[PDB]
Amino acid sequence: PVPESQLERWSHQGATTTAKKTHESIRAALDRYKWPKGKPEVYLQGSYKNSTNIRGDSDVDVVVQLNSVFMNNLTAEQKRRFGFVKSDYTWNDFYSDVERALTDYYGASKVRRGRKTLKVETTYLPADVVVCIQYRKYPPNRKSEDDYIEGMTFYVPSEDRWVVNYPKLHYENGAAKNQQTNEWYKPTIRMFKNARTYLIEQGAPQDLAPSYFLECLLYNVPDSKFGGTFKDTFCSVINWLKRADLSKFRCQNGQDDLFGEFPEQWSEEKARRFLRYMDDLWTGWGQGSHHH
Ligand SMILES: Nc1ncnc2c1ncn2[C@@H]1O[C@H](COP(=O)(O)CP(=O)(O)OP(=O)(O)O)[C@@H](O)[C@H]1O
Ligand SMILES: O=c1ccn([C@@H]2O[C@H](COP(=O)(O)NP(=O)(O)OP(=O)(O)O)[C@@H](O)[C@H]2O)c(=O)[nH]1
Ligand SMILES: [Mg+2]
Repeated sequence: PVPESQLERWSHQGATTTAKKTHESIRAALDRYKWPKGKPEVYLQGSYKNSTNIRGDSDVDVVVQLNSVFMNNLTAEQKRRFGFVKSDYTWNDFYSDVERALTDYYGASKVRRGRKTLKVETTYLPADVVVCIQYRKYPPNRKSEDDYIEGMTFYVPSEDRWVVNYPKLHYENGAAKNQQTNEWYKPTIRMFKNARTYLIEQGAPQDLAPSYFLECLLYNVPDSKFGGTFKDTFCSVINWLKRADLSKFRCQNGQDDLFGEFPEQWSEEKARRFLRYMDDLWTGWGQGSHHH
């Protein structure tokens, strides 16, 4: 087993002050721009937003979301029934406006286009800025204009595909679980993140447990497994996961399946590998060996 004080150290949160100033910096850049078709909202997502950052110097995940228009899953007839009209302002236009705003503020050398994000070197931390449009997921019987689930969506030009995320729901649901576990959920995420990273530093696979997938995996664990001590939490969580049916796990946003064939999803075999390494870490810590 792993000593409690070691697990408790692994549960510590990295500083967030520099990350908040990174967020405030991006927001100030966009506040200075003259927006032709709606001013986007700017919020954080990722570990800093969810209080699961294990360092204070990791990249800041920023969402820049246009809400004056929305993409959706409606058919043309359903859009008509709701009185929606086509926006002539596209995701591409909005992206170009966001990029111009950031470039005007930080300088061209500090703003560059990534695969899925605009990457910005601020005077604080690097920011990964997701430029997205509000997404409305309507139910299969589409009857009322207000009955939808809100996410966001963005285009990936190098892959000719659209991504739909639900970061606000990811945050809301993680906070709710943290409330209901008497605040053990987020420290437990960080404990496992630091345990994973400790193993990666010693030579374990780089993709042993990508942070987002690890949060989603732990989100599916019953609240009763979190609490008491970190030692009891480590074992109760891991022992439950070893016996669980992973196939029906949902992401923390409550909408998507965690495991599947799409590029946003994980695989059960990778999840099982993570559990094996945590098992070995636990049983391996206090044990002596010798050559056979
Ligand atoms: N496969 C994926 N599917 C849906 N959303 C994803 C995603 N990967 C990343 N994201 C979104 O981008 C956010 C930040 O991505 P990452 O930085 O890779 C995870 P993180 O929680 O910030 O851990 P970190 O502390 O190692 O940075 C995630 O919290 C999520 O909102
Ligand atoms: O579904 C997603 C995937 C990714 N992201 C955000 O995109 C960033 C990169 O996501 P990524 O590292 O998984 N993809 P990558 O090929 O490295 O593209 P890029 O790094 O942009 O050149 C991540 O750090 C997230 O902040 C989302 O917001 N939603
Ligand atoms: Mg992050």
